[PDB]
Amino acid sequence: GFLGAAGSTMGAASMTLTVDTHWGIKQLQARVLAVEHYLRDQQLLGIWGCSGKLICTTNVPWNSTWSNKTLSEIWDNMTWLQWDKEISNYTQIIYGLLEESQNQQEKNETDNLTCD
Amino acid sequence: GFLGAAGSTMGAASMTLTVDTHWGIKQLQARVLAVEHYLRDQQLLGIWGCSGKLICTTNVPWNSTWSNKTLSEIWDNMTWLQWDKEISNYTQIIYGLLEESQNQQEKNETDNLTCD
Amino acid sequence: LGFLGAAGSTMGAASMTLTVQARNLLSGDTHWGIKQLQARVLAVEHYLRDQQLLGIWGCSGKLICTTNVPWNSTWSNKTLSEIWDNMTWLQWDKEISNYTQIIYGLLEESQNQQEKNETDNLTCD
Amino acid sequence: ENLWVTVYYGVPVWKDAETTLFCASHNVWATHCCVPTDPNPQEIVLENVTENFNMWKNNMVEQMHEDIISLWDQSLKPCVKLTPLCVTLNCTNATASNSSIIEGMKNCSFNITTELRDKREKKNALFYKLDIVQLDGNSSQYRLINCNTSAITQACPKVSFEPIPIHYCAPAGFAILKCNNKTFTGTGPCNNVSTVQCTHGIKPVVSTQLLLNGSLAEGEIIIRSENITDNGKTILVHLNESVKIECTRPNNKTRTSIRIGPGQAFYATGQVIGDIREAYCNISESTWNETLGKVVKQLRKHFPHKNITFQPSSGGDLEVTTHSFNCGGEFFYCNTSGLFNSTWDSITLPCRIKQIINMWQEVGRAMYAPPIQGNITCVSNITGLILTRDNTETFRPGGGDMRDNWRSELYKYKVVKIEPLGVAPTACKRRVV
Amino acid sequence: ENLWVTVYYGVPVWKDAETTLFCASHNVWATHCCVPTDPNPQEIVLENVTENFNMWKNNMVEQMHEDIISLWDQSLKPCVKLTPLCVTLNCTNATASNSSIIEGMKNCSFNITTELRDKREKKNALFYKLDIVQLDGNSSQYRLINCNTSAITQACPKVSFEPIPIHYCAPAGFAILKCNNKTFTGTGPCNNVSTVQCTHGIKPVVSTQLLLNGSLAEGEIIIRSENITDNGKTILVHLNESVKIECTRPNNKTRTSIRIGPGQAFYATGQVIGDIREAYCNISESTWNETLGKVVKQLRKHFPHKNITFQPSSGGDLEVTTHSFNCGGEFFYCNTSGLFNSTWDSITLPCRIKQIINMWQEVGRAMYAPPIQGNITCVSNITGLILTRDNTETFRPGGGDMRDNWRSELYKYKVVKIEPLGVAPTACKRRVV
Amino acid sequence: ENLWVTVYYGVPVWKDAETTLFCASHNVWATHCCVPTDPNPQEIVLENVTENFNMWKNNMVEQMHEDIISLWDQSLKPCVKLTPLCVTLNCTNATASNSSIIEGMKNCSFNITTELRDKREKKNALFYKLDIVQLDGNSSQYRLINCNTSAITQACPKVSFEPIPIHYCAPAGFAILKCNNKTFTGTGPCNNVSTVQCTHGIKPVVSTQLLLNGSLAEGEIIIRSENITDNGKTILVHLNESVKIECTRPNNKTRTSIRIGPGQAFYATGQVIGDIREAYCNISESTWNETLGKVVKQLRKHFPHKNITFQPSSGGDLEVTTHSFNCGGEFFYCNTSGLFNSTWDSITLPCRIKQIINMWQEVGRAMYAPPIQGNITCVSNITGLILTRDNTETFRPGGGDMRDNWRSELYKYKVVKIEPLGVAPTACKRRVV
Amino acid sequence: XXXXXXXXXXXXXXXXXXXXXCXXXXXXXXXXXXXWXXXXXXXXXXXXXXXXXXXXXXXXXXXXXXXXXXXXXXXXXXXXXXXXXXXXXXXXXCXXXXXXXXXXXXXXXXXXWXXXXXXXXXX
Amino acid sequence: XXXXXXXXXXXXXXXXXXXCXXXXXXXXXWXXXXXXXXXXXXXXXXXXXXXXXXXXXXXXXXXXXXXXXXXXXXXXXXXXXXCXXXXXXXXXFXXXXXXXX
Ligand SMILES: *[C@@H]1O[C@H](CO)[C@@H](O[C@@H]2O[C@H](CO)[C@@H](O[C@@H]3O[C@H](CO)[C@@H](O)[C@H](O)[C@H]3NC(C)=O)[C@H](O)[C@H]2NC(C)=O)[C@H](O)[C@H]1NC(C)=O
Ligand SMILES: *[C@@H]1O[C@H](CO)[C@@H](O[C@@H]2O[C@H](CO)[C@@H](O[C@@H]3O[C@H](CO)[C@@H](O)[C@H](O)[C@@H]3O)[C@H](O)[C@H]2NC(C)=O)[C@H](O)[C@H]1NC(C)=O
Ligand SMILES: *[C@@H]1O[C@H](CO)[C@@H](O)[C@H](O)[C@H]1NC(C)=O
Ligand SMILES: *[C@@H]1O[C@H](CO)[C@@H](O)[C@H](O)[C@H]1NC(C)=O
Ligand SMILES: *[C@@H]1O[C@H](CO)[C@@H](O)[C@H](O)[C@H]1NC(C)=O
Ligand SMILES: *[C@@H]1O[C@H](CO)[C@@H](O)[C@H](O)[C@H]1NC(C)=O
Ligand SMILES: *[C@@H]1O[C@H](CO)[C@@H](O)[C@H](O)[C@H]1NC(C)=O
Ligand SMILES: *[C@@H]1O[C@H](CO)[C@@H](O)[C@H](O)[C@H]1NC(C)=O
Repeated sequence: GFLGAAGSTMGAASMTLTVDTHWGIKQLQARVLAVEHYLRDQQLLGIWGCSGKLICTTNVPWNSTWSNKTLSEIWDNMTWLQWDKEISNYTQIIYGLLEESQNQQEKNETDNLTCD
Repeated sequence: GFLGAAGSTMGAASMTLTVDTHWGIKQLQARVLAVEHYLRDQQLLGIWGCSGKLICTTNVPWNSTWSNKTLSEIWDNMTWLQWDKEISNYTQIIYGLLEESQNQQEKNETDNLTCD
Repeated sequence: LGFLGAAGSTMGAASMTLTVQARNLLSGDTHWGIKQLQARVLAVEHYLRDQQLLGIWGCSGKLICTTNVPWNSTWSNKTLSEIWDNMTWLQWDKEISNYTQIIYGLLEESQNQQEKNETDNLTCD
Repeated sequence: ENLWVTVYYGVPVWKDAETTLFCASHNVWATHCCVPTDPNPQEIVLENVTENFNMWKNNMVEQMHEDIISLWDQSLKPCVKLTPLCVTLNCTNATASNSSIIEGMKNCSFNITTELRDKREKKNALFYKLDIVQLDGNSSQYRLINCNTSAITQACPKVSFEPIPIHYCAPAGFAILKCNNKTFTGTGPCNNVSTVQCTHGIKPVVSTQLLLNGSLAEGEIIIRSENITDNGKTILVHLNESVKIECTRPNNKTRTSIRIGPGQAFYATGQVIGDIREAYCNISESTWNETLGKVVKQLRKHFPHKNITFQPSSGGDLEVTTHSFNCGGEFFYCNTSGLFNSTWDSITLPCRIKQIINMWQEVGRAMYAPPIQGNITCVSNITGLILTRDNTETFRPGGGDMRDNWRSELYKYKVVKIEPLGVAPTACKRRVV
Repeated sequence: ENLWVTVYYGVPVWKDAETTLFCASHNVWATHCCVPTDPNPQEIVLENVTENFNMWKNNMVEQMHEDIISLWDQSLKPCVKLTPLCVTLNCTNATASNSSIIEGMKNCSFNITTELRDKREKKNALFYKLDIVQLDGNSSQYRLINCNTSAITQACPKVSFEPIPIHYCAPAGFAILKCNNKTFTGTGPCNNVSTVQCTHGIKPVVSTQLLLNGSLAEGEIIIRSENITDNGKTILVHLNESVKIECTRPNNKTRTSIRIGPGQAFYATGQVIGDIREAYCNISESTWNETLGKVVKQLRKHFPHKNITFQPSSGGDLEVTTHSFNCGGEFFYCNTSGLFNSTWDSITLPCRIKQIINMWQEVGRAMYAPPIQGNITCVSNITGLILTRDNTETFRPGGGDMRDNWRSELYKYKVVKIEPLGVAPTACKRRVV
Repeated sequence: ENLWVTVYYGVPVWKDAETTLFCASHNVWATHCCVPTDPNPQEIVLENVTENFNMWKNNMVEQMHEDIISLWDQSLKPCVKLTPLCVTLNCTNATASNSSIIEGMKNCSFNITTELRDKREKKNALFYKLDIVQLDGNSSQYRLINCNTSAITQACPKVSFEPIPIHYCAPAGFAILKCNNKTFTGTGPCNNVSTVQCTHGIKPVVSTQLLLNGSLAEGEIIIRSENITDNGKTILVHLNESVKIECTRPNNKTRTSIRIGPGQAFYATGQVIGDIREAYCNISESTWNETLGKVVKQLRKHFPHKNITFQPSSGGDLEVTTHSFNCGGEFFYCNTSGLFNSTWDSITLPCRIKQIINMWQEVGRAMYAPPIQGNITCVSNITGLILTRDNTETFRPGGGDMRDNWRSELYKYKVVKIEPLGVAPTACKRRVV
Repeated sequence: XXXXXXXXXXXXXXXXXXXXXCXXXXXXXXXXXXXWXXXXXXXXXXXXXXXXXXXXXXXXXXXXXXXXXXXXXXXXXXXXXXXXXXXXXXXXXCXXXXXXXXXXXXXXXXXXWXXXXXXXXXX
Repeated sequence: XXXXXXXXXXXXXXXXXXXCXXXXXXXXXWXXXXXXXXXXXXXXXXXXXXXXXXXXXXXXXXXXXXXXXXXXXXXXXXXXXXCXXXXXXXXXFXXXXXXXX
């Protein structure tokens, strides 16, 4: 269910993407933290132009240095846990590129040229 | 004018649809809960496919089980408050169905991804 | 380039840093604990108030959007080649500071009309 | 096939709810309930809306009670305790100005430490009989009342406790509904409902028998009760006309000071110059008699074709038998037995003063009210009674809960939660194909 | 070009994390942990998932330790602090029956200040020697073991400390992974991992040496050491059969209530009516002997030499040398030397009773356990032994601090954070219209 | 024309603001500022941005002041109370080795309650006479100076108050701007501005007339004032070169420990052996002369009149007229008159020691500084002076509100609120979409 | 088993010293606690004890005239009083009385009464 | 030491109880001189019913309070029930009931 297919390959696992004072302070910290995490993820999908989607594609190409593997092995012979570890050192690079692409698209949409 | 223009036809909604220690704990709880309530409604609208919308048309039909009244009885009454009470016991059915409908739409789109 | 990097750059040039500014709005023993929770809750409230304000005029989900509200010259009788070029956002904010919430009331009204005109009228189409 | 669901957001729907409301408005109330009010708040009217109000199930009164306790607790906490004064007291009925005996304000001597822990000396102070407990039969030795089994702390002389009007305001997501039916009882539906973000201001006035300084009823006298018939229920009487009550403590009091500990001191009563009556209250006869006749005209609609009698309360301690006033630390406990004596140009009620008070019935923490120098004159507007029942029926001006003093103004307000989501039938499917 | 970045949300990936767990659910337990748990909790098996667990580094244990202390202190805070009892005591011979001297008791008399500050009264109570220290020597003057360090808070007389199971629950965004390997043994990779939101429910039992009322091993006895080879670690032997233990205090303590202040009283033993033995516990002999034999059978797998010796605990405070536990509110310190004495119908162990308790050490605080009227019997499950190690190996019923009691139950759980976002290459570039 | 409104989010603009700042890293400062610092601080230069700074209206100093008072007060709460010491003292002349007269200290005998409510013990301790008040004329009876005022508490020996750099950090949604103009001089536009996440780290060093251990001016000596003409304000002179100051207490102090009450302990001076001059500070003469000369030359740019004279403080409270500081945990009050007597190898300042301190000028609390054993030396860096202006013109060491010693470090920082939303016109219209 | 004899200062003179003892069969003289329970005519008995501890306890009612006395080798509980008045008539009973011991840790229950005797000390 | 008395006045052939209220009472127990010249214990171990006490007997020592009750309802139950405790010194033995019922 919740983490169902966690040990399955990434391709297979795509099927589950659709799935008193001190006490007071701990409860407030837990609630505030949950909100902050929610908003950070929504903000990030928003800034990349993936708002409301589980599957989102972009205009950023995958770099040849980001594991240098083929799709026929990546999706079929690896799990998401393994994949996340395999490319973890490119996390910020990819996120930055996604933000740049989306911002450029938005700028193109309001150009004085075309648009009208 | 919160809850102003109460009563009249359902269509009366128009466009009115526009929105120290112990003390510190009470105030933090009040603010945090206001945020949580806001976000839960936004999450619920999101799961049903409503994002940035006041009004959404869905693919869930009415059951005679929920209401055997016609379209000339509902809306045309100068209220909604009693009506919401009349079908309050089906709220969770309609809401569950709205989620199922969106899940089917998401699945249909997922498997028929438009690619450049 | 960085948070407020290029703040002195032109209005146009600065549009390429919108993505940076947007990410620095959210964060990563007793009375003190309260001071910190209050600060965190308030930062969240500010974030959400701005998202609701942006959303109320139909711009949810975008850093840049347009509307149906015309630019009245009483607001700023300068052309695009004059403001987007030799002027910063800080200067501009001062230049039109008087219309704070004037523009927003207008944005809310135009969106209200846009939504009204899509409600019942030509709906289910 | 033509019946489909449409989702709507922001529809004016509300439900009964319980939440925390906040206050809006040199004294404690201003210090805590320091948030400003919206000037010229806009009230709106809900056309063709009927709603149910129930003043005896209205949790705002419970909230108000809790906040009052909370404020007094915070306010009294950082002040001088009187534990060091619970020593044997050597008392005689000596007077300061009376060539004879005043039968009160006894002169008590005792051995107390000073600013130094190794120095103890005899001090003198005067005390009210109501504050003093005899240690044995025919004994000259006494203790302070409420020392045995309980703590005594001085009221903070530095800050007042004034009945400033306070408005209660809704948090986001909530609204306060108000009943605008002038003859509404608080027992059912109201067919004229308005909505506000804040209630009108209510002065946190404390009384025990008679209701003071509230609003007046519009229209005729309104008799409100959870039941009316049941002898176990209080019937609040809300007058449409006020009656002036003028109370005084005519004597000139002075003070002395007993230092207790490194930076602390006790405010003690010293010499008193003046008359024999400690206190009394001025009530006019014509107004009182008319007021009761008016109350009776209305009681007769609940209790028709019978005679009624007003009698003095049945008993108990002062907090439930006399009319309590807060005119400063010189708290008044006035005898109204001569007021509630009738069957269906002015009078004076004798009144006593007490300094050690178990306010709110929190008997484990008594407050000592410091004396006030000079004389006191205070007036108030009576707005009602907390009168209780039991051919002929008897009406007794008995005591009641402190919450009974707030229900009388909060009865017209209700808190509801805004519930913006709902659905409605239409005849369309989603336009995504 | 091919190989485009695709963003996915809802990805089943987690990372190790430390967060605040919810305690969830007149008794102190659940006085604040008042949130009902899921009546139908689910468990999800993760196929093909192997995770690394380490009970010795489990943050859940550390967090529980803090919750236990915090609840305890909050519970004791709102009641009388026993400060007026730092007095010189007479503590004379406590006698009984046919001129017998009670070995563990003294009759202590003292001058108490009473609630009225000018009085002093001679009071007396019957006390245990374990709570008393000799002043000087060759003298009748005695003092309590406290005052030397700090004041003792009297346990609040209306609060029960009887343990209930508590289920810890992860906050949204977090999950708890559970290890289901029957022979997992403390640390390392665990296959057959399942996901839960809340733990199975652990009773906050605070005994030492012999763990009481825990979960039972399902398979073979598990040694569960951090490092079996290095003799500097606690060994938590988890038994798969429970040993029945019964504890008795065969006497009725009468009570005397000594007022010590303005609304406060100290409770102390009046007389003891019943047997002379302070307390005792007993374990069936065949059960114990076989159980110990089963444990050595497994120890021999780590220590493959036919000579295992069990000896009694090393010297030190009773809290570490004896079997300390809470029995009906009473505090027992039982001598287990009769159990741990061997080389490889019942056994009765004498028990001591103590009233001034320093739970979890802490040092700066102490609690006074009021005497309990009536006789006390407890029956409990011994579910695991705490051993320390000293070819010809010797083991003793030693132990660590209280964290070890919870390590023995929380060993199968780990907290992780869920990270739903991730990226991977695809064949499809974003379609832009 | 043909332009329409475009709404932008993420616009790099800001407004002046006041918000809550947080602090980043046995030491009280380290314990409180538990949040780690940025190991690699980033800075952004706001090329082509100018901004207005005003050090005298800078809300960061107020917050720093408040955080310090709060931490100080909190640190001292879980410590020994010395209120049991408000007893009569004998305070006779103390003898050190063969010195019968010690001007600064007396040998005070007293009656003190130990852990038991039993006969008090007679104890002796040495006290500085600056903290002792004589109870009457020609009398042997003495009291601690802060009794008959407020509670006196003892700092815990376990906690260090040694200043560590304190980094103030902005919360999300906020930023701190930093002025990089070497000659900014307190107020007005700064034409070279950069942003930081946190401040550089300011040590919270407490002093009066001379500022210690700050950062030196980047350029030449800077004289800062809210208003030069106005003689009612502090002039902060910020030096570009430091002056080395050596402070010593050349005596080996022997400490004792007196148990006070039920578990608490009072630290007191037993004996002092050494060079009974008690304390002094050593300042190079030529360094001071060069420093003064340079300050005056800069002063003359504000004050063109020749022969401006420097004088000693005019009088008043010790905390104002004398140079005070914490040296090794001890509190020094040094005489600076030798530094301010002109119109311009070493010199020394005689210096006194106190133990009871009304720090922050709040009389409601007083800290007793436990005595420190052995001898104390420290060397500090004089980095700026606090001066006030009063015929040519004259100046004296000034006083301050303990904000001045922090304004001198925070003058270059400003807090601003980020405002991401704004509008501008475009050539495009929403159209239909 | 420890049956005991009645005792009184039979034929004592009025306002004269008088004494009595209650021989106990099947008993140690030092049989743990022992006391007199000589309830006066129409009144409660005064406390006394002559326990195995070589006690000699008495109630304040005894003034300085009466005292408990050590039991005989015959295990005869004993007591005596100076100037016994004829007014002080009593049952002169002996007993394993309540409060005959400190009883810090009492068990079960016990009692004994020996037997009553006349004790008028008339003339 | 304190003492208090029942002062008889008990009902015959009815459930009834003797009572005391001595200020210094502690672990007080009852006995009654109902016959001959000795009191039989009614209670022992303070209020616990005495061994061989009437099955219908009960007691309620409660600081300065006591009772010796029985549902036995015997006719002419002239049991001179009385309270005793060591109390402050020596022992306090109240004569308590006289002719009871
Ligand atoms: C349902 O409740 C409503 C809210 O209380 C009532 O509406 C109020 O009526 C008042 C008059 O009865 C208005 O105030 C006064 O109106 C007169 C009109 O002639 C003016 O001259 C007065 O100057 C004005 N008073 C002041 C101080 O200005 C209230 O303003 C009005 N309130 C609102 C919110 O509309 C309804 O009358 C009531 N309906 C029934 C059946 O009782
Ligand atoms: C200004 O800065 C200087 C350092 O640059 C400060 O001097 C330092 O002061 C501390 C506390 O007095 C000294 O710490 C002590 O050291 C001894 C060992 O020598 C140790 O036994 C003590 O427990 C304690 O740790 C430190 O050594 C000393 N540094 C030097 C170089 O001497 C000075 O105190 C600061 N001035 C002000 C006003 O804050
Ligand atoms: C209330 O009824 C009147 C009847 O004339 C109507 O005009 C008004 O619009 C109604 N208002 C609402 C909210 O139903
Ligand atoms: C400042 O102005 C110069 C003018 O040549 C320009 O090159 C530079 O990019 C500007 N700075 C910023 C931040 O845009
Ligand atoms: C331009 O702005 C002014 C502002 O007062 C307004 O009066 C005027 O009508 C506006 N013109 C438009 C909207 O065309
Ligand atoms: C005190 O009595 C005098 C008598 O003339 C009166 O004028 C004054 O108002 C009284 N003051 C108070 C506070 O009662
Ligand atoms: C203080 O007085 C005591 C009196 O016994 C003496 O022993 C002690 O040495 C004196 N201390 C000093 C420093 O003079
Ligand atoms: C207590 O104070 C008296 C004052 O005369 C003095 O004689 C006595 O010695 C002191 N006792 C103690 C314990 O210091």
